[PDB]
Amino acid sequence: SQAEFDKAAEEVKHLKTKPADEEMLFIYSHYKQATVGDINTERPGMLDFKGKAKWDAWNELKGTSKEDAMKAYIDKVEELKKKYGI
Repeated sequence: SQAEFDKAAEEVKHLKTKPADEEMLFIYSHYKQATVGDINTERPGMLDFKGKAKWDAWNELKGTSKEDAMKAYIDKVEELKKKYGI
């Protein structure tokens, strides 16, 4: 399934337009969950709200298996490809 994941990770780089914030966070959180696994970093501080939003989204997936993370990521990329086009 890693092959399909790596392909989706490449195609998502070609979306024709900027997706919604929640779609972006879904892609980010599942990408990290699928590559690193459970969140293992310190939450950003100060005024880095962009970083805080991403950290929190990944944190919410704690406990999700890499296999499930990859599947959800791939399905989301397919969803975005159709919605915004590649």
